[PDB]
Amino acid sequence: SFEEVVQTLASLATVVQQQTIASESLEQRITSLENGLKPVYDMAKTISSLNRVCAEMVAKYDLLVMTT
Amino acid sequence: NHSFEEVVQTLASLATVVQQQTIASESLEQRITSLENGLKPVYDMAKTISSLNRVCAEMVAKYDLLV
Amino acid sequence: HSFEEVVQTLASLATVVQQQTIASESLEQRITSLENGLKPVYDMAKTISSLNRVCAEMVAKYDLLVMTTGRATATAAATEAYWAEHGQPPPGPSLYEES
Amino acid sequence: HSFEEVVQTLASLATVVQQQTIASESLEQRITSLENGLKPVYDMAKTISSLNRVCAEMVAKYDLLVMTTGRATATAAATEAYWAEHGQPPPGPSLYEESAIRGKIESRDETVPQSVREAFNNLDSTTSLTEENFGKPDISAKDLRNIMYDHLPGFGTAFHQLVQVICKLGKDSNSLDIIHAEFQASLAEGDSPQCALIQITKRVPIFQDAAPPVIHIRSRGDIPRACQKSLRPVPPSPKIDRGWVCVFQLQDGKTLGLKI
Amino acid sequence: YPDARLSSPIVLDQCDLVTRACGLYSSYSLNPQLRNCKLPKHIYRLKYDVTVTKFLSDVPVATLPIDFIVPILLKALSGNGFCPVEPRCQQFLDEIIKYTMQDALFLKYYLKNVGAQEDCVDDHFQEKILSSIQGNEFLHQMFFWYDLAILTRRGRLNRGNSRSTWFVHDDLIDILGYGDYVFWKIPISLLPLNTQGIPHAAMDWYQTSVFKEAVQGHTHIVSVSTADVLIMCKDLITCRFNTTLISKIAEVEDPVCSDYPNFKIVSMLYQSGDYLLSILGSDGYKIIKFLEPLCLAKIQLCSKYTERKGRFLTQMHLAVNHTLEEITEIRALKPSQAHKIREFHRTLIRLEMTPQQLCELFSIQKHWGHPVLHSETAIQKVKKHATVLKALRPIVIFETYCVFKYSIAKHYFDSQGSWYSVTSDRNLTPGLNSYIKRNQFPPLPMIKELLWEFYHLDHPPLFSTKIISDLSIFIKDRATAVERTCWDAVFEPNVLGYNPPHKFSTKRVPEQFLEQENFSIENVLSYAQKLEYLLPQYRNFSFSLKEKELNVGRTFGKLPYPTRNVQTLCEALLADGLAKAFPSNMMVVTEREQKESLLHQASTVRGSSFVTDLEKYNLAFRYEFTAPFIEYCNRCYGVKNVFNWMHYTIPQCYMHVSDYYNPPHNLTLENRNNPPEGPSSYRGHMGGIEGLQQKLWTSISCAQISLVEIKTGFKLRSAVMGDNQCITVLSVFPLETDADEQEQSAEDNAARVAASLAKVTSACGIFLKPDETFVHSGFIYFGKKQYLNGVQLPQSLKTATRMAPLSDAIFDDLQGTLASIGTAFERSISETRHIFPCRITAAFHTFFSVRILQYHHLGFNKGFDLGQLTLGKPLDFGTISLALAVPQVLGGLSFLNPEKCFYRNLGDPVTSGLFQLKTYLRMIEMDDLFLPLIAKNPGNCTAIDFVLNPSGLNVPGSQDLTSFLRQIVRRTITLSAKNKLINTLFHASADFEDEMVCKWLLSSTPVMSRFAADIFSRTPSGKRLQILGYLEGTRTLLASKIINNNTETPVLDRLRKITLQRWSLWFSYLDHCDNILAEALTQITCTVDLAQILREYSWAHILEGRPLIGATLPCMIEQFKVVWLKPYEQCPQCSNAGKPFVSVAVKKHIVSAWPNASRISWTIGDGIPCPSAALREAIELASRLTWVTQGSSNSDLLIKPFLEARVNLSVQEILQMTSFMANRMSNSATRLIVSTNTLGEFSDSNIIFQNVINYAVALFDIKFRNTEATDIQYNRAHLHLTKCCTREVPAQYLTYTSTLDLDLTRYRENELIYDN
Ligand SMILES: [Zn+2]
Repeated sequence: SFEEVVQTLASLATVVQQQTIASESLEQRITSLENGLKPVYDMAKTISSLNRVCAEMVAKYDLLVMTT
Repeated sequence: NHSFEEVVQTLASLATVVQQQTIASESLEQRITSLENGLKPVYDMAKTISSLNRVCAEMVAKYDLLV
Repeated sequence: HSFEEVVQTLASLATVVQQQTIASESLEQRITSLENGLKPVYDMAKTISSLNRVCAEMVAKYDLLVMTTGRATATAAATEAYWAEHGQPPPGPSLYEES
Repeated sequence: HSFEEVVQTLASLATVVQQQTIASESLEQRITSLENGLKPVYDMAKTISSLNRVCAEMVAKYDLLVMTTGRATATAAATEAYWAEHGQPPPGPSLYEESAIRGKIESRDETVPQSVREAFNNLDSTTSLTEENFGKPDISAKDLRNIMYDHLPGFGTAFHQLVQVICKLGKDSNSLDIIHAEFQASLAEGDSPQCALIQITKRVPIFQDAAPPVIHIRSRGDIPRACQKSLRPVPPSPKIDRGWVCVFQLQDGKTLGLKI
Repeated sequence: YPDARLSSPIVLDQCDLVTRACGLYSSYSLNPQLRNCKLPKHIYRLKYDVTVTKFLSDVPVATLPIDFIVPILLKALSGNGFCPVEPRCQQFLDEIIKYTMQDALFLKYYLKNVGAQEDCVDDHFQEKILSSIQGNEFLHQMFFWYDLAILTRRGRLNRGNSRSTWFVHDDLIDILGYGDYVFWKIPISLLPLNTQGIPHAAMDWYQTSVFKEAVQGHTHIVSVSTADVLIMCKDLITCRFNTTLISKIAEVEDPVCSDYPNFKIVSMLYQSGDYLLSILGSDGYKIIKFLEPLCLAKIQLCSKYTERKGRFLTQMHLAVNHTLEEITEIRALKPSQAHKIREFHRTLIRLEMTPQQLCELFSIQKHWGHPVLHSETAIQKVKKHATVLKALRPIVIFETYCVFKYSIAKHYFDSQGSWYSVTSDRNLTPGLNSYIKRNQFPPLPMIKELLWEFYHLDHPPLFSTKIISDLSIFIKDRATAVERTCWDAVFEPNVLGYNPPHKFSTKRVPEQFLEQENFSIENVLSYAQKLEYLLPQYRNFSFSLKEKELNVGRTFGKLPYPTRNVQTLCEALLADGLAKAFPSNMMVVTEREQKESLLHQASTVRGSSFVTDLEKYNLAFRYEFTAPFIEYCNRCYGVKNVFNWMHYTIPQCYMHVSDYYNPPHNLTLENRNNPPEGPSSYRGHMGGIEGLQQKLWTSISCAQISLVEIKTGFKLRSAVMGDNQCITVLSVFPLETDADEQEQSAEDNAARVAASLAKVTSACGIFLKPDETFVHSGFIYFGKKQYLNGVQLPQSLKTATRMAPLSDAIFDDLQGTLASIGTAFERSISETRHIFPCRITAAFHTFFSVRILQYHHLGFNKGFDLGQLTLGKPLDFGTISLALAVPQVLGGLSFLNPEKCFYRNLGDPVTSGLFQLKTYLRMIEMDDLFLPLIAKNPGNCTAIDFVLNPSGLNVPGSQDLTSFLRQIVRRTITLSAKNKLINTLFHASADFEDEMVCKWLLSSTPVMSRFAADIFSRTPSGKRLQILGYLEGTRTLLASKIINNNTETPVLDRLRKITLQRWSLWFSYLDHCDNILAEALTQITCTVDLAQILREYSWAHILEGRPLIGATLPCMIEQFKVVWLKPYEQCPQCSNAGKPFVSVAVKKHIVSAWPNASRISWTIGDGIPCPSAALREAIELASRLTWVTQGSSNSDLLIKPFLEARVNLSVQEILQMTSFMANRMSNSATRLIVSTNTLGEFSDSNIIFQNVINYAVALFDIKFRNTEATDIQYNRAHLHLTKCCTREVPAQYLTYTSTLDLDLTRYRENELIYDN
C-alpha cells in the first residue's frame, strides 16, 4: 500500500525529470537554427546588391560604346 | 479498490508521458536530419553569390576610373 | 505523509506547467522563424531570371563590337606604371602624348 | 476527505497532461509545416548554376576588354565632338558598334574622318572570303592580251591579230576566264602557243559560226611586214574558225583577207 | 686594313663633295645641305693635284650617275692595255691549269682504288677539261678585275700620301683612282639614247636643252664613284666565271642530261639583265627581283596539273607586267627599245627545264649587283605603315589570350608532373574543377565552351630569372646607339655646319662592357623593374641600313647600352622558360613517313600546305592587342615591368638614320635639343622593330594558329624557319576515295583553313595578302631544303659560286683562305650528284690564291716576295705541288680530302690523312718520301692545348692564329678591366691555376685526353677561355684604341714576323725534320700503328711513360673491301673459309619519281632512314667524374674540389640529384637495305656502325650516278673486312693517385661562377 505509493511517486518523479531533460535538450538543439539560417538572410540581401551592380555596369556600357 | 484504481491511473499517466517523450525525441531526430540535409546547399549558394558580387564590384571599380 | 504527497503533487504540477510554457515559447519561435525565413524567396526567384536575361543580352552584344586604336595608350600606360612605383611623374621633357 | 482531494488532484493532473499533449500536437504540426515549406528553396540551387556561368563569362570578357584599352578611351560624345575638329581621331581607343559605324560610312553627312573609313574598309574587306575565290586572279582584256603576247615569238605576226580578235570577242561575250583556262590547259600539255590559239578558236562555242571582223585601212602600209605574206582574196562566206582572222578593207574598195 | 669583299651598303652621298672640289656637277644626294656645305680638309686639296687636273682637262663639266654605267663597264672592260702591276695575274695561268688537270687525276685514282670508279670510261677527258677551262668567257676579265682590286686596295691602304693615286688606260676606258674614289672616263657613243636625243642616264639630272650645249665638241664623259662599286664588280665577275665553268664541266660527266641549266641560257639572261639595267638605272632591280618566284612557279607546274596549280604563275606574270608598265611610262623609250626591254621575264616565262635545273637556276639572283640606297626612301618605307590607325575586334583577342593560357597550362601539365596548384577561386571555373580534382587535362574535342574559364586561372611564378650560363651574349662586338645628350656627334662636322657641343668617347660593345663598374643580372633586373629606361638620356634608337639586298632599303635599330642589356636579358629569359610551349620549327615531309604514326596524330592521310611571310607582322603590332600577353609574361616570372620596355620607350624616341655624310634635313645649332621632323625623321612610332621581341611575336602567331585549329576541326602543324611560316593541314580520309579526288579535297581543306586564318589575323589587326598566299600539295620549300612529292631537289650553286682566292681571314692568312675553300667544297658536294665541277673549281682557286698571296701581300711592302725571302731561290711548281698534298693535320696545306665525298664526320683525322698521303705518293713514282715527310720536329706546346686539341699532333705548322688573339685579349683585359667582375675571374694567379688543373687532369694511367677535354670546360678556367675568345676580324686588332694602349711593341711587326715564320715552315722540306722518328717509323705497314707511334712520340713531355688510349681509330677505306656481286654470281670471298661482311641490297618499289625513273637520284622508296644556373653543370660534372672512375674508393675525394667552386650544396646531396651524317642527297638511301647482323661476332670492337651505313650508301650512289636505272647490272654488294686494322677494346677504367691540392673556394662571385 504505502510502499507501492512511494514507489509509484518515485517513478513518476524520475519520469518527470527525464522528460524535463529531454525538453531541455530539444530546446538547446532548436536554438541552433539561427546560426544556420543567418546565411540565408545574407544571400537574400546580397542578391539586391548584385542586381544593382549589374544594372550600373549595363548603364555604364552605353556611355562608352557609340551604338545607334 | 480505490487504491488499485489510483495505481492503474498513475500507471496510465506514466505510459502516456513516456509515449509523449518518445514522440518528442522522434521529432527532434527528424528536425536534426532535416537541418543536416539542408545546411550545405544554401551555404554553397551564398558563397557563390558573394564571390560573384565581389568580382562584379571589382569590375565596376575598374571601370569607374575611366570617365 | 499527506503533506509530503501534497508537496510532491504541487511540485509536479509546477514542473509540468513550466514545461508547457517552454513548449508554447518554442512553438512561437518556430512559427516566427518559418514566417520570416520564406518571405523574400519570391523576389529572389523573380530577380534571378532578370539577371540571367540581362547578362545573356550583354554577352550576346559583346560579339558585335569594333575597337579603333589611338596614339595615346602607351604613354598613358607608362605614366601609370611610373606612378605605381616611386609615385613621382616621369622626368622632363614631356612624353609623346601627355593629356 | 483525503481520498476526495487525491481524486481531485489526479483529475487536475490528467487535464494538465491532456493540455500538454495538445501543445505537443501543435508543436508537431508546426514542425511538419516548416519542413514542408522548404520545398521551393531546394530547387532554387538548380537555376543558380546557369546564372553563375553566364556571369563568369561576362566578367571575363569585359575584364579583358577594359584591361586591353588604356586609362583614357573617351566616350561617344567626346569622339563625336572631336570629329568636328578636322578628321583627327581622338587620342585613345574608341569603341563602336559594327552596324552603327557601317551605316554611318555611307551616310556622308557629318564628316567621318578619312583614316577611320579606310581602317573600317580594310577590316570589312576580309569578310567576303570563302574557300573559293580565295586567291583567284582577275583577268581583263588588256591583261589577257599582254599575257598572250609574251608567248608568241617575233612581232607583227598574224597571230597578234588573232590574239586581238580573240580578246575583243571574249570581252564582247564576257568569257575571258574560259579562254584563259583553255589556253593554260593547252599550254600545260606542251603544245605551242599558236596551237593553243588555234584550239581556242576551234573549241570555244562563241567563236563557232562567227563572222570575221573587218578593219579599214588606207593602203598596204598599215599592215605589218610579217603579215604581208598571208594575204588572200576575200571569200564570199568567210569563217573565223576556218582560218580567216580578219578582213582588211581599203579606201578604194579593195578587200583582202588574212589567214594563218 | 681594307677588305677584299663587300661588307657595307652602297651610298654615294659624299661623292657630291668630290665633284665640287674638281669643278664638276653630280646630284647623288637628296639633301640640299650638301649642295652648299664647306668641304673637309681632305677632298679639297684636289685643286692642287696635277694628275687629277690633267685627267679632267678634256671632259664636260656635267657627269653621269654610275647606276646606268656599271652594265656598260662590265662588258666594255677587258685586259689588253697597260696596268701598273708588274707581276700580272694572267702570267701565272699555265700552272693553274696544270694543277687543275693534276687534280682531275688522283681524285680519279683514289676513286678507282676505293672501288667506286665508273662503268663508262672515255679516253678524251683531260682534253675536254682543258678546252672547257681555256674557252671561258670571263677568264681574262676576271684576271683584269683582280689586278684592279689589288691596285685599289693598295691605294686605299695609304690614302694619305702621294702613293694613293693610280691610273689605268685600257682601249676605250680610262680609270683614275684616288683615296677611296674612282673616276671613269668613257666614250659617249656607248650610252643608249633617249627619244629626245640625250642619253637615258642624263634625263633625270638635266633638261634636254641643258644636256646638249654642255657636251658640244666632246667625245668622252666622266663618272665618279667610291672604291666599293669596283669590289662589287669583281665579285660579280668571279661569280659569273664560276657558274659558267661549273655548267660547262657538268656537260662532260652526263652528256645525256645534267642537273645544271646550261651555259648558253645563263649568258643570255646575263645580257638581258645588263640591258635592262643600262636602260632603267637602279630602278630596274624591281624586275630582276622576279627571278626567284618565277622559278618556284615553274617548279610547281612540273607535276600533276590542277586548276589552282597555275594560279601562282598567272599572278606572278600579271605582277611583273604591271611593274614593268608602271616604271616605264614617264621614261621616253624608243619603240625599238620597248621590245628589247621585255626579254628578261619573257625568256624566264618560256623556259622548258627539269625541276632540278630550275632549282639550280634559282641560285643566281645577286649576279647583277645591288641598288644604291638612300636614307629618305628607306625611312619613308617604314613610316607609311607604322603610324597607321587600326580596327580590332575584342572577341578574337579574347579567344587568342585564352588559347595562349591553355597552351601554357598544357605544356606545364605534360612535363614536371601534373597540373600547377591553381591558387584561385574555384567558383569562377565551373567545369575545370572536375579535371583538377581527378588530375586530368581536357582533350581538344570538347574545349569549345570552357575556353573562357581559362581566363580565371592563377598561379605562382612558374619560371625563374636564372639559368644564364653564357657571358658571350653580353659581349659580342655589336653596335649600340649614343646617349640622347650627344646624339648628333655621329655626323661629320662639316656637312652639319657646326661643332656638336658634346662628343662621346666609345661606341663599341666590348669596351663599354669592360668598363661597366657594377654588372650582374640582378642589377639589370633592378634597372628594368624601376622603369629606368625612361630616363631622358636613354632614348635615342638610331637606324642603320642593311647589307647586300635587292630591296629599296631595309634598316635595323640600335639602342643605348643598358637598354640593349635589358633586351638581351629578356630574350634569354623568354627563350628558356616560354617559347617552349610553342614549338617553332616542325618541318616534316609526310610523303616519306610510315603509316599508323602520321594517322595517329592526324586524328589514308593526305596533307596540304601554305606559306605566309612573318616579317610584315613586326610593324603591325600595337599595344592594344599585345598588352594582355605581356602582362601574363610578367606574371609568370617574378618581374613587374620587364617585358614591356619596348612599347613604353619606342614612341618617346626620335627616329633617324645615322649616316655619316648626311644628317637630318634642316638641322642647325639652335634647333638641336628639339630637332624638327622631315623626309628622314618622325616621332610617333607605334609598331614593332625587326629583331626586337621576336619570341613573343612567334608565340602569339602560334596561339592564333592553334585558335584557328580549335575553331576549324582540322589537324594543323606550324613551322618557322627564317622570315617564313609554313602551315600544313592534314585531312584524313575514309579510304576507297581513288587518288585524284583525295588531292582536290586536301587542297580545298587547305584553302578553307587559309581563309579562316586570314579572317582571324585581319581581325587581330594584321593583314595577309590573298594574292601572295598560295596553296601547295606536294611541293614544299622551307628553310634549307626543297621537296617535290618527297624527292629532294639539288642546290649547290649557292656555295660553289662563292669560291674566291681572296677572303677576310685575319691578315690575309693562307691557311684561312684554303680552309674556307675546303669548307665551301664540302658544303657544295653535300648537295647535287656530280663531283668533278666543284673540285675543279676549288683546285683552280687554290693555286691562284697561293700565287696572289706570294706576290701581292697587303701586309708587307710593295714589291716584296714571300717565296724569295724564305727559300732564297724562286719557288718552283714542284715545291708548291708537294706542299698542297700533305694533309693539314701533319703540317701541310691540304684541305680537300677525297674521303669527304662519302661522309662528313671523320672518326680519326690522322689515319685518314696518312692513307691519303700514302695513296698520293704511290700514284707518282716517289714512294721513298713517306718517312722523311711526316716525322718533322715536335714543337714547344704545354699541357693547355692538348686538352683543347685532343686528337692532334705536336707540330708547329698545323696550328693557327687563335692563341695570338687570345694573348692579345688577355693583355688588353689585364690593362683595363675595371668591370669589378672580370677582375675577380681574371686574378693574378689565374694562369698558374689553369696550368695546374690541366696538368692534374692528365696525370692518370692510362691517359684519356677526350675525358679531360670534356671535363675541363666546366671548370672556371674553361669559362675564362670561353670569355677570352671574342675577336673575329682583322680590324679590331688595329682600330680598337684600348687594345693598342699596351705600348710594348706594335702588332704589325709581330704579325709580319709570324707570317714569315709560318711561310718558312711550309715549302722548305727536309729542313724541319729529325731522324730518330724516321728510323723508329720503319717497317710498320699499318696506319693504326703509325698513328699510335706518332701520337706517342709527340706529347712525350706531357706523357712521360703512361700509355695513351681512346684516340686512335682506323680508316674505313682501308678496313673494308667491296665485291660488287651480280644476280647470277657467288662471292669468291665467302666461298673461301670466318669471313664477316656487310650486305647491301636494292629495292624495287619506286613510290614517286620526278621527272622520270632513269636516274636513281630522281626517285625515292619506302626507305625509313626550377634548377639554378650552375646546378646543372655541377650535376653533369659529378655524374661523369663518378662514372669514369669506379674501381676505387677515391670517388668522393675528387668530387669535392671541383664541386665546391660551382654550387653551395655539399657532397652526398648532388649524388642524390644524380651523329655522323653524310655528304649525299637522301634519295638513294630510301632504295637500299643494309644488313650488318651478318658480321657474326662483330669482328667491344673497333667499328663505328654509324658510318658503315653511310659508307655503303655513298659507295652505291657514287658508283651509279650517270647510268640508267635499267642498265645497272649489279644486284647486291658485299663489304668484307680485312683482318689488318680491326681490334677489340677491353673495358678499362681511370685510376687517380693524388688530388688537386688546390683551393677554389675564392670563386664566390655571381654569374658564370658559384651561386648561393
Ligand atoms: Zn661475300
